[PDB]
Amino acid sequence: GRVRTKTVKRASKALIERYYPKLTLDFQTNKRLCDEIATIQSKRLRNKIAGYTTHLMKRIQ
Amino acid sequence: FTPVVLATPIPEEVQQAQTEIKLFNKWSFEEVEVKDASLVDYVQVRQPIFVAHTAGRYANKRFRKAQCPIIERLTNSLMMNGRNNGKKLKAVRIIKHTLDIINVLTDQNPIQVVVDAITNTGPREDTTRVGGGGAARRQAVDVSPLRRVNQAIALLTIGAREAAFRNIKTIAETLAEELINAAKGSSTSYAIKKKDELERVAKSNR
Amino acid sequence: PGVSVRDVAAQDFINAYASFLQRQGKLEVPGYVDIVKTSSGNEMPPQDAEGWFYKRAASVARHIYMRKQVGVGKLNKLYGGAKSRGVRPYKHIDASGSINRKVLQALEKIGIVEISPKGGRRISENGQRDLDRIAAQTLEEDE
Amino acid sequence: LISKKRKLVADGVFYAELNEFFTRELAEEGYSGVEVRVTPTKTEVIIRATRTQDVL
Amino acid sequence: MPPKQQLSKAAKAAAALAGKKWSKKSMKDRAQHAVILDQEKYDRILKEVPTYRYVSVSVLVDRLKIGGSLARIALRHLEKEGIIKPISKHSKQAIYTRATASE
Amino acid sequence: TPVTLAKVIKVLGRTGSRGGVTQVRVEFLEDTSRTIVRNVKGPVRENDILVLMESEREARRLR
Amino acid sequence: SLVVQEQGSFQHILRLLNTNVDGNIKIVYALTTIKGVGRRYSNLVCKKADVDLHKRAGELTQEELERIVQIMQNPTHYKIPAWFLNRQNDITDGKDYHTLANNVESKLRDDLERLKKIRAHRGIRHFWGLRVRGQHTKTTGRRRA
Amino acid sequence: IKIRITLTSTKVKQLENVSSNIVKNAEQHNLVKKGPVRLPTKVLKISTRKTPNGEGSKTWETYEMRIHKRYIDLEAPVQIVKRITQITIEPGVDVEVVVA
Amino acid sequence: AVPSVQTFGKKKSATAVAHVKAGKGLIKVNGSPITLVEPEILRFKVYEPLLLVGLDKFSNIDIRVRVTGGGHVSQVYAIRQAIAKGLVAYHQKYVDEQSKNELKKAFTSYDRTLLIADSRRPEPKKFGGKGARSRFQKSYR
RNA sequence: UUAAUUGCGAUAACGAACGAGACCUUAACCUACUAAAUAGUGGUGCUAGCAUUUGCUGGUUAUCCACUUCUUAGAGGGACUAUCGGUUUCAAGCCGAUGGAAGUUUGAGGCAAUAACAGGUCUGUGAUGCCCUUAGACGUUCUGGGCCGCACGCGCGCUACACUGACGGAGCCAGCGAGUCUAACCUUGGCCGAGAGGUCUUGGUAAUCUUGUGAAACUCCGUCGUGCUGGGGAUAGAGCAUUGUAAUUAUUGCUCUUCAACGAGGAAUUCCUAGUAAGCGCAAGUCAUCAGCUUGCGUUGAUUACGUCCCUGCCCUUUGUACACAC
Repeated sequence: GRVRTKTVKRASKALIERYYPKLTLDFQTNKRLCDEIATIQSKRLRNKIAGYTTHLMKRIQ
Repeated sequence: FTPVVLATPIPEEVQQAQTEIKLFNKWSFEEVEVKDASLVDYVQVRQPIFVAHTAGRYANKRFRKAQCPIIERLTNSLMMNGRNNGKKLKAVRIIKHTLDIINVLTDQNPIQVVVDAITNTGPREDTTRVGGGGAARRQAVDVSPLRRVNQAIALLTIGAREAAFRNIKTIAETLAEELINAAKGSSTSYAIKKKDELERVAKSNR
Repeated sequence: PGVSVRDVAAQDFINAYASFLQRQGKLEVPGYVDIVKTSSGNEMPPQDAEGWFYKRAASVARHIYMRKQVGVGKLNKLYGGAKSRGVRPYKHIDASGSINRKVLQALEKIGIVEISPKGGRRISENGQRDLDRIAAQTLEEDE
Repeated sequence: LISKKRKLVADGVFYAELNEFFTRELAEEGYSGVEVRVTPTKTEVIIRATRTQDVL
Repeated sequence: MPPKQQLSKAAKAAAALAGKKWSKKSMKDRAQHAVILDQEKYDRILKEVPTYRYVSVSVLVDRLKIGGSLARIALRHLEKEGIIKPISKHSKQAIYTRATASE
Repeated sequence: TPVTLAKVIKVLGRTGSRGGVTQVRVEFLEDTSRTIVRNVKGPVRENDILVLMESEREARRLR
Repeated sequence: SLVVQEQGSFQHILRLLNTNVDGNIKIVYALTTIKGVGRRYSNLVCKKADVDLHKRAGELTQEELERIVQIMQNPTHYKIPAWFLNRQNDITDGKDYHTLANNVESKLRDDLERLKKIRAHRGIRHFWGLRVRGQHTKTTGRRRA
Repeated sequence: IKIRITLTSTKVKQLENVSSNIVKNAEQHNLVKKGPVRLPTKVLKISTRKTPNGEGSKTWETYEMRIHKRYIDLEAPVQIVKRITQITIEPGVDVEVVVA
Repeated sequence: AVPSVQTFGKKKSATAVAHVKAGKGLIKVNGSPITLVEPEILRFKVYEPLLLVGLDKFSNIDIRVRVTGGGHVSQVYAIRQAIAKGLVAYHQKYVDEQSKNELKKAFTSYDRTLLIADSRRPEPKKFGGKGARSRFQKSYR
């Protein structure tokens, strides 16, 4: 399956609860924003968090 | 018509095939129909292809094999019995010779004859295995039409190859004869006999 | 157009050459090439016999032109087949060097091939001239 | 001259030999690590121990 | 793990002393095939083979009962005479048909 | 043999101990608006037409 | 156009070298039934004596039959290489021999008896009727007696 | 006076460090040169079994040496062989200087 | 200084370099004419680019392709992909787009891998079996 | 719901930790940055032939100019299931179409938690407690045998039981890798030899020379023919060399000669979902010499499943136990 891991879930909710004015509905720009702010060791990990935040933005809009 | 012979000499049959549809260069892909609509959507006649050897990923999905060309399906099915693994060039050469037989005898489109035989020797009713629980009892179950195509092509391939086994007659000629008999409805074809036997088994264990 | 062996069909070239030197009869046959096996992996001696040496010479004369320089070892490696070592499986075995060496000396004497630096041998001026000349007739034969 | 792969293998064997023999010898001193830095002219081998007064 | 029941010396000898099948041989008897092209096998070949719509080595050996080797020179002779027209040419299979009055 | 071509609209599920038989609810275009439950051996998707030899042969869950 | 019809020249059975060889096969491969002569030697003899390699065995004439016969009888005086004999450097005589259909079995029995008489290990193994050339009989060989 | 410096080691990061430092040092002044040429990675394989004895599954591993080679060419008067000879060597890294 | 385009062609392990450039319609592969590629059966497979869209595009340019690697069928698929991509490269570099888009659409309609490299690649094998997935025969008792 | 104690959820629970996950390597994509004579590509010279034309096939570093598309990484980008139609306490998630190099966590590996096995090992360890011995010793070394021995029974594999074939010609393309300086390795070219091979020489400590390992399975021409035959050379006799101080119980190779069982294999049983199985070959491992084995790589490349617990098993919950070394 494609179930999100609890770590990326916690990271995504922490991003959502803090950076709503920063977060947008376009995947690439908020992925770059996560690149700047969130200090993530691996590109795949940070990309997964960015995708989860985009999905959360779409859901909670 | 384009008689262009630009730079390198190129045989005229190349432009002849380029003019109209792929045509196999000999066998018009058009003017080929299908039997009763239950067998449609699994034996395509609307996708002309030049050569019966491709490298598509027909097994990636459940129904990607249905989009595989029927003549390509015959080429693939002929490739079995162990040591005859690979050599798809030899396989398609044998199928080309078979199409030559099909044109030579009872002149008709080879692809149309292949489709007619595939529809003719299609098992329309087959039994299934059922847990004994004291006595081995079977049950009568309908079959999918893609499943029917699979049984038909397998029956032709194995029956023709077994007839050609340990015989002077070649595999291409033997399989073309079996195909012609199946299309004509004669009971001498191995596929027809096996389909009738399965039909009788399924009707008996109703 | 140019009409070269690269533009010449391989089997048509081989048959045209096998006719041509068989007709002219100037190849230096060593005289012992009638019963050899040409490979330890082979099972039968030559069948054509008369045209066997000329077929071999035509093949090689094609090969030096296709490549830059080819040695007797490379020719043996390419000619050698898979030996049926009894119940043991097949393996690649080099062909016979003596017959091939006699063939290269035959083209050396005739004038098709000469010596070349950096090992191997390279087609001669006259050899290339005849290689491109025969292409003409073997093309208008089928044209 | 030894090939590059064999020279690197020999250098690794050198390091393993030095590590094993120091683990055997510098026991009471608690030998912790070795560095086998090589410079063509002079090879330097640095040692770490918790009681370097006993090494010296 | 229960111990393995070791057989006695005599029992092992008797078991190994015993240590014989056959073949069904369901194939039919060999078909006598002619190896020399005689006058009677010549005239029938010249007469009747125009009748066949499909001509091949397999058909010829199956019906006229001559050797497969002689079959090939027979087809070559017919091709030189023009009584049959080829369709596909290959080393392992040759495809010939009667010379019809059309085409 | 009186045939009946019938196109499926809903696969019920996979039945049988070995899971080689699939249940389906199928009707026929000729004189439609009446449907029966049939069992298919091969892979069957929606809008698939099958040739039934039988008409009054309402099936049952396999075992 | 190569079609030929002889009224009769074919012999059903030939008697080369005390063997019952039938016809209907190529003359190149007809000398395979004679014990001590195989396919390669038969082809070599055919191409040396120019006996029309592509020709059947039965309709063979007596002149070329006699030629084949004496080239079985001796290969040496006809400049054949010494590499093609089954008795190279014969122990008894020293001249290379090619013992034939009526001779291969006699010579095999002869040197087998010599090995048996000299009480050799190979001879005693052959007398015992068992593997003689470094063969593991633990799992090989069951249907012998 | 054609001076070639061949650099060999397992540590790719250390090799890149040394190559960049050498490139900067040779870029100093003019000392025309060609930069880093990338040779194919020479992976050396050793296949071993896990179990010392015959008991256990037929497990196998392939231990890998990953060595890297990067050589730089330099061509200049006798100044360069004295202003580049200075050794920037770090642990695990091997250099070889060859003239002519 | 004549304008020209170059491209690659791969099927599983064969790389075919292309030199598609303006000419009088030169078509030869490996320096040998297109009539000699190898299959005498799949000979039409390399021809399909010549026939699907038409020889007028090939008239104004020429293709010189050198293929290396793989074997036989992989070879011919490699030259097929290489010549298709070289022609499309000259199409989007020095040719009007109204023909290029239709040509690409027809190519994709016939078969996707004309301009797309095949994604099927060999994979490492594992212990305990000759093949990647097929293991050795294991018997109990 | 997920392959997952994976998450949404509810809830005497909260915060948590190991594992899975996460992470790393490899396989593909980059006309994007760096380029590289130990890789090349296109042009400029000499330049062979054909064409005669302007062109084609080529070769040739101290004959030069431009470039990295192809050959190789270094740092990076990219796929996160992205868009759409849905299904969905309509939350997770799931189903199809699109673009797409890449859409079952992209494929495959590496690592892989607690607890246990009286599972294997003192014949890997100068790691070993106890027991046995220590001078005609169970230590070391020397010579010859032995591990191969033969009534038979079993398990991994190879060869075939032929025409989709066998044999002879030709076209004939790859990858993993390996290689000697005082040891003697890959070997190139010439010559002498059917071949096995031998001699004189060539290059290489390695993208530079073996090597483009011109491999086989293949493809195209011929012969054979449904005959245990030209499939099989198993068993065997003779001779020729290599490796080895020492080839006898033939190390091995080479040539001839004998051409046995096998005509599709019952009781039963093994592996497998796509570069998969299967067919074929190559490199390495042991190596003075000896692959029918193993470890990896490459080539041709099917069909059938898109489901289940009926057989063999596995996880969670409930129930029963007179089980505890636990049927």
